[PDB]
Amino acid sequence: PIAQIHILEGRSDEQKETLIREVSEAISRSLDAPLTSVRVIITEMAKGHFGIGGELA
Amino acid sequence: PIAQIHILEGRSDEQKETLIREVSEAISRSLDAPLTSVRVIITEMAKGHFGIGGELA
Amino acid sequence: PIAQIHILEGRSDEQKETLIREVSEAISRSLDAPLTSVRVIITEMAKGHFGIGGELA
Amino acid sequence: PIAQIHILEGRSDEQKETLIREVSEAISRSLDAPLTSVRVIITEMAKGHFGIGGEL
Amino acid sequence: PIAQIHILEGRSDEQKETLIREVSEAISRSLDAPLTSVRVIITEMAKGHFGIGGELA
Amino acid sequence: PIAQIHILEGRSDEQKETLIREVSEAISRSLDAPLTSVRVIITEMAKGHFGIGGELA
Repeated sequence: PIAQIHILEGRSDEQKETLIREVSEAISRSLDAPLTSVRVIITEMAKGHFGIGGELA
Repeated sequence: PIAQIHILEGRSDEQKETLIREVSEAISRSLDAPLTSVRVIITEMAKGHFGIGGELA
Repeated sequence: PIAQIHILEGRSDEQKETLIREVSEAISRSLDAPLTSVRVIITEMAKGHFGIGGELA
Repeated sequence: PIAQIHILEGRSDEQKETLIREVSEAISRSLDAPLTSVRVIITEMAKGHFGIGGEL
Repeated sequence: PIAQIHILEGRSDEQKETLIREVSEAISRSLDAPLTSVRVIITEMAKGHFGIGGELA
Repeated sequence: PIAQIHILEGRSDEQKETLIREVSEAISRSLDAPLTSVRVIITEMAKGHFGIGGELA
């Protein structure tokens, strides 16, 4: 499984490290897939690049 | 936050609902983001559409 | 410019054709880019494949 | 509805703001979807990262 | 490396296998990356779902 | 055809230009599509943003 997660910029390296591990374990557990087969890509969004309802967040 | 997860075809409806819930909670805990703000997209891959090392998986 | 739009299943062909035209024109005018350079990809999501707050939408 | 738009780098903040607003109404109107449910992600591409016909 | 390729539906299975092998090798040679680390995802587009210049493909 | 390739950060501009060219030709050759129709997007991943098996790669 391959996961791409879009998140707002501003979290620490440590926090993103935690995100990758926790999500990867979640995918492995949910799907009964080998942990080693799970890849996660974190994509950061700048504040001026993410809109909800046509307006900036 | 928005997660798009590519997975191989063959999973049950039950596994995919669990995947969405478990990845969403993992995201929520890891980033201290409200659960209600987490969105997850499941994308299924057919066996002839996923390659590893230039060969079909 | 390349736009990928994830939408829920259930929309008509005209609605999607209109979606493609209006989004392409909106991109073209906002960015002063030639309409002919604008590409739009519609990706339909099955009901069990889209999550909000850890639950199906 | 969620739109991810890949655009070339170099545009200013006001133009990207306009892009977000204009695309969001277009999606909303076309699909008879609530404006507030429409999400737009702008992804900027550096000039050395986007190829057409094998060349930048 | 992870490659996602959007193409219009209508190609043969053989044709998509060739695409996956050829793209994987091109990535491998260009990056001096082991072929085995290269993953390719093919995403097919339905005829009514791809727009160029505001018009259907 | 549109290919998005996620690669780890750190390559020079000329190597990525080579990657774009070689992948584009492979796609053109495999699908018998006019090269002018092939679009390729390079997306660099920071080291702290790419996980394999829940750990940074």
